[PDB]
Amino acid sequence: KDVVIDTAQHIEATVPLEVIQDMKATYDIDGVARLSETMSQLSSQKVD
Amino acid sequence: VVNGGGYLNTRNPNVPNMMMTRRYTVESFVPIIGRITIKNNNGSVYAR
Repeated sequence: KDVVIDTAQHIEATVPLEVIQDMKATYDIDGVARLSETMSQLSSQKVD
Repeated sequence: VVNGGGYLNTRNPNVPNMMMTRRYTVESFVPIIGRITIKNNNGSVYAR
């Protein structure tokens, strides 16, 4: 019986320059350290 | 300015790019302004 591991769907999140330097300024949001953890939690829930 | 950094160009989107932006605004709180219309200026000093 054969077991294959082929590709899964990628999780993308655009990081523009104007979006990060506004969320860091106004709402004090780390615009990459919050997009990466909401990418990982989406993938880890698609496991379960 | 951003050097490379993933910001693609709009004309030839293959070569590396160097995108530059400049965010600013100019604001008027009270409008203290006057206009001095100068007409017939072609004969300013060389008139007659």
